[PDB]
Amino acid sequence: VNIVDYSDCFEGISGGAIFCNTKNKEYNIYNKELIETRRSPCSTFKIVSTLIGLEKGVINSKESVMGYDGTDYPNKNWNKNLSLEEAFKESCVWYYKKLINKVDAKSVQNILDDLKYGNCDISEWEGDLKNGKGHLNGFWLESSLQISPKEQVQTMAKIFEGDTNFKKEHINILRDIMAIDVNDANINVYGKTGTGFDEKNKRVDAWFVGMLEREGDTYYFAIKSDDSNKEITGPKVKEIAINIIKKYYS
Ligand SMILES: *C(=O)N1C[C@H](NOS(=O)(=O)O)CC[C@H]1C(N)=O
Repeated sequence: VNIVDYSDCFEGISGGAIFCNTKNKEYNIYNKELIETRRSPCSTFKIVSTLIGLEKGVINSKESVMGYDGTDYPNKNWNKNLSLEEAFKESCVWYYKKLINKVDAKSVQNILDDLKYGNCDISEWEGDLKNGKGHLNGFWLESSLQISPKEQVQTMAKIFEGDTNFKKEHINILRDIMAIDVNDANINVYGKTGTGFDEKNKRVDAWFVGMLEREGDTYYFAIKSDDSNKEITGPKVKEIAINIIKKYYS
């Protein structure tokens, strides 16, 4: 466990980062207190909910559809019978809500327990209804489920090193749709952003979680902001993560 200083890449935004290489058990931590604090995963939960849907047969491949019903949404890409790959990349809430609501709560509880997914608290299945957004909510969106950045990395490592019971074919579908382009062919980066606002504490929950493969070694990472500036989003923290990767992990 090496404490590191990545502040220069955070451009004055408050947050922290953790990178773990499981071959040599090298844990690099910036802002240890934040890295151990549990927070709502927001859209980073799509990493796990995709695997749940695959395991239960609700979806089967990166082409799988969830039967769009014609409901009007402001994001033009949500207004179609989109595939799993497009729903993941466009963060289509209705698709992932419909997916999870086809799965019984016991099954979800047991999968989260097996993954040690933070507090594994799905008690508020419907999510944070007081925000007025009705069915666009759920337990993983600023609600009962909370996970620390360190626990995110531990979960990613267990999934993608083959240490869970999820099928290898399903893990590879996730890998496929998580891959991003960082304009550097010499590193493979995979990840997912998440964005929420913590109304109790008036701070953002802005995430980028994933992995990086660079010539033999693999690092699992979580970058997290808790800034009070509402302009700080998941996509903003992904930019910060990319800067760290290129500066320190290239
Ligand atoms: C997940 O965090 N969400 C879904 C959607 N996309 O998030 S992302 O841009 O961070 O990937 C919008 C934000 C958030 C939500 N409001 O549900």
